[PDB]
Parts: sequence; C-alpha cells; structure tokens
Amino acid sequence: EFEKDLLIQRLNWMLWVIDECFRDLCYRTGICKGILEPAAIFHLKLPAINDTDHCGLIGFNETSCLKKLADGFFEFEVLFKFLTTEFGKSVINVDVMELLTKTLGWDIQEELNKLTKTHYSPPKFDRGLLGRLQGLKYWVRHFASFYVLSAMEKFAGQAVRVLDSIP
Amino acid sequence: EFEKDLLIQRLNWMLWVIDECFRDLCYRTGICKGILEPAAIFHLKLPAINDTDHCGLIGFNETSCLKKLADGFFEFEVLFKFLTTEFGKSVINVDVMELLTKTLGWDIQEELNKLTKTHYSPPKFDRGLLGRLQGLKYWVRHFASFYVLSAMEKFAGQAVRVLDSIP
Amino acid sequence: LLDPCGYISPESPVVQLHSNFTAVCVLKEKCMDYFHVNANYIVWKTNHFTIPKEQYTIINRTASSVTFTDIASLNIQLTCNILTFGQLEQNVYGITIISGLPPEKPKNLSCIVNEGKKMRCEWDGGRETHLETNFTLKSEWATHKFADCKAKRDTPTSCTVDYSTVYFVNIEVWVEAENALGKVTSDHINFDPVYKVKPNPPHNLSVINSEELSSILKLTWTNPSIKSVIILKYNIQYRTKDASTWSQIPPEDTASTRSSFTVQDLKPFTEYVFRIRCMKEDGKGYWSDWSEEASGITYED
Amino acid sequence: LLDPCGYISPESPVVQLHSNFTAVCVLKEKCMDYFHVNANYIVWKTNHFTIPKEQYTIINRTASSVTFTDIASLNIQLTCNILTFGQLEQNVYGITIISGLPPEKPKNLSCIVNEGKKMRCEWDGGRETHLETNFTLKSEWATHKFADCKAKRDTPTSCTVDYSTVYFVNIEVWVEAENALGKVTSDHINFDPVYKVKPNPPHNLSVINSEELSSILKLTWTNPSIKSVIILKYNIQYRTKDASTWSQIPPEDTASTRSSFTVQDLKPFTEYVFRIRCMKEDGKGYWSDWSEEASGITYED
Repeated sequence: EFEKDLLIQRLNWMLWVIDECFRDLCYRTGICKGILEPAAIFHLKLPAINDTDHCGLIGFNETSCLKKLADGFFEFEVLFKFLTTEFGKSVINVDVMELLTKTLGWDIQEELNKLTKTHYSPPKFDRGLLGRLQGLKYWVRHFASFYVLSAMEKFAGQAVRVLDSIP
Repeated sequence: EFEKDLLIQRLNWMLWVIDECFRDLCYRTGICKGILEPAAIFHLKLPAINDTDHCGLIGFNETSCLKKLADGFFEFEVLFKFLTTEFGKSVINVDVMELLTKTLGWDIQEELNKLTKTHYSPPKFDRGLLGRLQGLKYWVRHFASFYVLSAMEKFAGQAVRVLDSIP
Repeated sequence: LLDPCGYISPESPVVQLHSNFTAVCVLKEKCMDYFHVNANYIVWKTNHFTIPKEQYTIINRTASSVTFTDIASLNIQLTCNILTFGQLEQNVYGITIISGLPPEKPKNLSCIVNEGKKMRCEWDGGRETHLETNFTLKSEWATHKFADCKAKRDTPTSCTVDYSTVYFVNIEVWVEAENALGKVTSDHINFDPVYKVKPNPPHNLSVINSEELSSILKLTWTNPSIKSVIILKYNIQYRTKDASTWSQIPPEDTASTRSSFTVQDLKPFTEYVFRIRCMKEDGKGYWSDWSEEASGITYED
Repeated sequence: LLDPCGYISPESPVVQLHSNFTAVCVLKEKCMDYFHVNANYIVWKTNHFTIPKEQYTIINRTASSVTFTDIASLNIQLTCNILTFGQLEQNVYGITIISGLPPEKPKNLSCIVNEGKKMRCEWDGGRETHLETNFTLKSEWATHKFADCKAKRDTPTSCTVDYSTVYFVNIEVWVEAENALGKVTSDHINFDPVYKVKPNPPHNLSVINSEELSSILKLTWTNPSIKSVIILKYNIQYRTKDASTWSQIPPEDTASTRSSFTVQDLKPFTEYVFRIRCMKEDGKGYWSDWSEEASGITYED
C-alpha cells in the first residue's frame, strides 16, 4: 500500500516551507538564491541524488533510488532541527519538518524492505553533527541555512519527480 | 548587640503558629492536647531542656543554656519541614518557620561565641531524619505532628522564659 | 521507629456512593498488653461523634469493626480509640472514607486544528463523579507516541496538545478518564489533521469598482497562510448597506483558492457590505469565522 | 568545518544612540587568493542599499571600513560583499547594529507585603532605553541570599518574590537594571518586613443595637489573620445613610487591637453606614483597604 500521492503532498508542503525560508533569509539577510550567494567554503556532506543511485528515467530502479531517498530524508531531521532554530520564529511550520521528513523516510523505508530482502535500518540521528551545526556562531549560521536549504530543495524536488514516475 | 526582645517576638510568632497547628490538627483529626492523645510509641529524640542545660532560675548560666536553645532551634528546621508538608495547606506561615528557627539558632549561636571561646557550629541538617519523618505514611503522620508540636511548644515556651530572665 | 498501637483497615478507602463499607480496627498485641485492653475497649467516632457501641462488632479479641451501609456522605472521618483504664480515651488510628462514582466513558470526542494553534480535542465528560477526575488526551502515529495532554482542572472537557500539527499523516486519538474508582477510555478516533482545519478568515478585504459599469463591485482579499496546506473554498456574502439579511454568491463559483471575485448585477450607486469565510475545499474540516466586513459603493448608472 | 571568506568587526554591536560606529570588513588571505580580490573589491550594503564607494576607507589591502556617525536608527543591518570578477557579487559577512541607551538607576524603590501575598517591590524605571532591559530584585539577610526575582516583560517596574515573608528579621533589598549597554543598581534599602504590611481589611462587619439607648450602635468585626504578627490600629468611619461625607471616630480611641466598638451620640431612629480599616499600630506600614460597608439603625428615642 505505497501511498505516493500522500508522500507527494508532504514533499510539496516541505518544498513550500523550504521556499519560505529562502525568501525569509533573503529578506532579513540579503543572501538570495542566485543574486548574492555566500562567499564561503561548502564543507559538509549533504544528501544528494547521484547517478550511482540510478534515479533518472534511464537506468532507473526503485531498489537503489528509494534507498537514497529514505536515507536522505532521515538525514534531514538533524538539518531541520538546525533550521527550526534559525527560522522557527519567522516561518510557519518549519518546526514540524523534522517529523515530516522522518515520515517520508519511514514510509519509503517500508517500500524498500518490501522491494528487497536486504533489511534496512533508518540511519543514526547524528547528534555530533547537530552539535557542530548548532555550534556555528553569528553570520555564518545563515550560510549553513543557505546550503542546507539548497540541498533540501534539490533533493525534495527530485523525490517528487521520482515518486511521480514510479507506476 | 543581643536583641532579646526581637528574638522573643519570633518565639511568640512561632508559638502562635504552633498553637494554630494543634488547633488545626485537633479539628480535622480529633487528636487534641490532653483530651485524646495518640496511643503510640514516642520514639524519636526531640530537643528538650534538661537540668544538665542549667536553664532554670537556680544554677542558671547563659553558657550551658544558650548552647541548648541554639542547638534545638537548628534541630527544629527539619521538623518544621515535616510540619510544612502536614499543615502548609491549612495554617498560615508554617512554611516560614524553618527559616525563623534557623534565625533563632544563628542569633543565639552568635551570643555563645561571644560568651565563650569554644567556637560553636550550627549542627548538621539531618536529611536522614527528614527522610524517615517524611517517610511515615497515613494516620501515623499526625502522631508525629502531635509529638513534634508538643516538643516545640515546650522548648519555645522555655526559650521565651530564658530570654526574658537574662539581664 | 516512631510507631502505633493499631490500625484501621482498609487504609484510606474510596468507595462508590450507595455501597456498603466495613472498617476493621485491630490492636497490636504489644499495645493490648501495655494498656491492658482488647477489642472490647475500642470506641469508634466519626466527625467527632461517638458511634454507639451497639453498632460495633467484635470480630476477634484483637479487632472491632463498624459497617456503614448505603453511604451517602462524600466524606467520612472515621476514628478508632481505646478506652484505657481510668476513663482515659486514647487515639489508635483514623481514616477518611471518600465516596463518589467511577468515570463515565468520554464520548463525542472531536478535534480541531485552529490555524496558528496546536490541535485541540473536545469531549463530553459524563455524569458528575464527585471525585477528582483526570482526563488525558492520547495521540499517536503508528510509529510514534506524542506527549499525553492532561486536561486542566478548569477545562476538563478539552485539551490542547503541546506539539505542532503534522498534516498528511494519520493520527490515532482518544481520551482516558480516571479517578480513584476507575479508569476508562473513549473510543479511539483516527484522522489526518488536514481534514480538521479551521482556517483563520480571509483578511484585508477590499471592495473596488473594477469594471466601468454600475452593477459591479470587485472583492479582493488575502487568504490565510494555511493555503500552503489546503485548497480553499469560500462563502462570499453580500447585502446592501440597508438590507437586513445576507445574500450569498453561489458556492460553486467560489469553490477553489482565489484572492478576488467580481460581484455582478448590483444596483447602481448603492452601498454594499461584504464578508467572506473559507475552509478546506472538500468540505472536510471547519468553516473559518467571517472576515472583517468590507464596504464599497457602485458607480451611478 | 563549514567556513567563511571573511568577517566584520566588531561582531554584533550594541551602541549608544548618537555615537559613532566604525565597522571593518576583513577578507581572509585564502579567500583573496581564490577570488583574486582584495579590500578594493569590498562593497558595503545596509538594509539592501549599496553604500556609496566614496564613504569606504581601505585601511589595508585586507580591509575596508565604513563609519556611521551620530547613529539615530535603532537597528542597522550592515553587509560586506566582494565584487568577484564577472560582476558577480558574493556575500562575505553581515552584522546587525543595535543602538539605544544604558539603563538609568532605578529609584524610589519601595516594598510592601500585602497580607496573603509574598513581598512585592516597586521602583521607577527611568528613561526609555530602546533596548531589552532586565530588572532584578535582589534580597538577602546578612546570612542568607534569597532567590533573585526577575521582573516580567509586562511589569518591568515591579517584582513579587517567590519566598514567603519572614517578619522580625532585617532584609536587604535592591534592584539591578541591565541591558546590553550597562548594568546598574538602585540604592540598597534595609527593613524589617513587619513594617511594610498591608493587612486585609477587617471583615464580617456587623452593626448591633447593644445598649438600650437611641444614640448607640455597636460595631463588631473580625480582624485579619495578620493580627498574629502585628498589633492593629484602626480608622472607623461612619455617616448617616444620607450624609455625603464620612465622619470618623478619633483614632486615639481605636489605637490598639480590638473586635468591637460602641459608637455614641448618634441621632435616634436614624440609619448609619460604617466602614473600617487597619494597619500596624505604630503607623509603620500600609493602611488596608476599607472593609465592606455595614449598616445599622438606632432605636426610636
């Protein structure tokens, strides 16, 4: 009972909040998508669909891809916690994204186990990362916000694509 | 600068609250001073003036007596904590008696050190006792209340006598 | 150890109104030896009145008992004493007998997510129980339990969770009613919070003469932020400044998200008042309150 | 490590209104090498408006600075960017400049113990500072410090301690005002709480024709529980049911604790209204509010 439509409503809600953070960040900060991005060193692994995940129309396969989508969505909770601290006071519903994303991981992680026999386990909530992320101080925290938001926008956007293309 | 008058106002306020607990206990419980006392085994050391404390008119001496008054008043804080739990909801100001009594010990303990050279230290707040006292359950807690109140009434009453008789 | 002559059993009972209750006072052997007494020396008192000896029943030399039947008093203070030699009366033990009723099963449980607030659920508490009764709203996804929401003394029929709403995920909810005489649960309800939204009403309502006709007024407004989650449906009402009742645009014409509407066939140089409300498009959820009223006047013909 | 091209110094300043503020943006050497830029490539923006290049001052090849003088804006968002080759503008750093005033020394600190409530102290906060300012009531006996009482955002000029009043012991009290630009303390006051009591008013006031005369009415009442701590003094007021002003019993006649008073020389078969209040006998403390009014009528002559 794979509820793709419902997962898509979650991805779009998530995309909506994401967009609202960019707009809010751009408004109070000046750091805007493609107009004035940070001059800083990208330095943290962020979930991203590779070709090794075989998720595009050619060479596709739920197996490898759902695995990435689920893994990424679980990895997003730590990021959304950092985001909640940064946008919670100015963006409606950022505070529940850490739960929503766990929800996408769970439901997607349920498909995998049904699709394979390799039994999958939702990754470890990285407290160490949260600690480092929540450890950034002053201006640079907006940079983290910008990069995190960018990575989530791309991923979530791709997830919607992937889910709409599975029959 | 021994402020006896002020210490006496504290003792009378304390006596007042004490009396109010007896009346309250007698009212809700039936356990009344000299009309229906508990049929129970008195089993806890409670401060009390001895003749060894030489506090009466004959053989008196601030030295030995103030020592007892101060010691007892410090020992009363643990008891007043037990009492606060028992009467706090029905008797005004029982909740501050544990501080008032510490105050009588301190001020009296200040006289001693001035009267002697033996340097005195306010005794140890007995957490073990509090723990046992606060450990009694149901009806028997009123018995503890009754005995504790009786011991405090006598002592405090004697303290007022002692303080009024020192020139 | 700071200890007693005897005790009353059962310890500190709570009983149901109209039931019977038997109290047994038992004297410890050591105490009996000390005072030279036995069950026959027990006197019973309630609320300071000596219970007449004829209602006592000596069950054994160690114990006396009294039986209250068809209890109608919410609170009984029972005391056990021994009549020690010398006509000296001393207190053995005491208990407070409390009575009331077990809680009725909470019914008509319903929840609502007022935009900007966390989920709130309401239920009909039943018959008065005369006992301190706790109400706890329980909620959980199939894979995670949320904080129990404990109702407030003042508002025992409602709870507002402390966690933010997560739309598009089914949540299991129910109420647990409990007091000294019983614990019970309402039937469990299950729903997607998205179908229980009560949006704020559209705001910034403005009436503008858009077209160059005298029978047209254009309504404009700002939808509530919740539009990010649900597709809105509206009810647009309008009347002449002097009319007593509201007319309404046909719902079908305002059945999907929008920020404007042109009202037609209005009388010339006439003043009109408008008010609007919205809710989830499929009619599943709650109608928002009416927006602030807005006025406009058509041009002369 | 998730790290930057440069930074602005000082970090996140708070400055006093009407002062001058200089911000220095410095680019890290590594970043300068990467983008092939230097201080000359720094552009400054405030609230999304590019600061004109002529107001910049290159202090060294690594740094640019701007100077705001006589700051009058409460909040300035300053941003540092580099104009990387290709007319590509990228953000280096940013800071928010906040301004306001240091707190004035709290004055006229006074406290009061309203019977039944914990001690409350009031003070005049001074001039508006435009900054989030904390007020903390400090209190201590010579041998013990009580919990600091932090004033509420709503009520910044008052605090109500969380500890119960202990009469007959001198307590040292003072207020600490602090905001980003300064910390300051009011003068310390010292007092025995017993001289700052505001008793509840006497209640259960009753007018009774005690004596068999027509010029006498007997007033009876219940003193407030605080009588256990202080000796009461009273102000008894009375007037005829139709009089417009109150008369008053001579204070000297009601200068010590009592629960009754016989008013004399009253006109026959006339209705009288009474009201009473009390405070510590030595006049040190606060008058309670007036009790509920009480009525009585004298007998016919």
